[PDB]
Amino acid sequence: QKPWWEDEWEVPRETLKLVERLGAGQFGEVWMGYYNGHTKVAVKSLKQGSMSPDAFLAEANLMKQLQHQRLVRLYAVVTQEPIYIITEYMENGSLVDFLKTPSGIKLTINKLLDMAAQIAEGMAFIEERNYIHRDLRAANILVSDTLSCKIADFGLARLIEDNEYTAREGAKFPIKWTAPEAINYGTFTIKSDVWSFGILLTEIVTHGRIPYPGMTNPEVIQNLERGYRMVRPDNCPEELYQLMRLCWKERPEDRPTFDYLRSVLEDFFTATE
Ligand SMILES: COc1ccc(Nc2nn3c(NCC4CC4)cc(C)nc3c2C(N)=O)cc1
Repeated sequence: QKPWWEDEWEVPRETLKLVERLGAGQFGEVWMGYYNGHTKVAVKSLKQGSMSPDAFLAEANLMKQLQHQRLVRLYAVVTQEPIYIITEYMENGSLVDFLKTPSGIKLTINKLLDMAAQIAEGMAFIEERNYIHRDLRAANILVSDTLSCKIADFGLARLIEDNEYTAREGAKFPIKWTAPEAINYGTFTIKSDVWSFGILLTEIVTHGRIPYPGMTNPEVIQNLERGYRMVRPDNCPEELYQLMRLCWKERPEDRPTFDYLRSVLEDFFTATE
């Protein structure tokens, strides 16, 4: 990269004021704050010694490569300890939480379909740029004050050289959200994200409910291997459920592109008003 003294993303720590802590965890904190007095930003800070700082900053570096309306935008970095990654502030927080607030509860199927399409749109850009996300799920979609959605959390996002990223055989991923090939072989492609997109669609129509209701991970694995897919969620339009099924096709290459998912969901949207 460019060194910190020539990096257009580096800002002096003084330009930032941390105002409200939104979360804390093993590897640091997330705050709402302001850049230069007036500009609302989210600030993620690294707990010294909790993890490699090269590992922490690799998220920012990848976000320098993936700039788009539909993706949470890198705002800046402070590369001295404690290391900050500063990003586009999203006023309604994560999709999984928002769908449960009183504003979320009152959204029509029309608006949920609209949101689903905005997410596919952001994933179509990622697809086109030869990236994969690997952590696609309602928890990693953020919602703006105008009820628009953006992809977030690029900690696991990877650029593909040859269609395929292969994780280490020590690597664990969430069972309900991760395509079978990635769980079984550690192999991820944009088609693994497509599968995750299908699961994410269930979280949208159930207002944030956990996938595969009443099932353990071993039950989900066993069911999938029989050829079953997730039971029809309550109140899921059958069109949307069949779209989910496409994302969950056995062979990765039979699963649709994100551009197709996008166009299909816009049609579903324009036809529900
Ligand atoms: C009710 O408390 C809250 C909680 C969260 C928010 N919004 C936000 N939550 N959040 C994060 N938390 C984790 C979430 C799962 C991804 C991480 C980052 C990098 N930005 C944000 C915002 C953001 N960009 O604004 C707002 C109010």
